[PDB]
Amino acid sequence: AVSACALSKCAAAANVAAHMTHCAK
Ligand SMILES: [Zn+2]
Repeated sequence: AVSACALSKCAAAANVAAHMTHCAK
């Protein structure tokens, strides 16, 4: 979840899916 993203800010419009697509650690 972009809200709990481990790395810097993801997506350019709260696109969590775009984030989790590559963020899961
Ligand atoms: Zn992320």
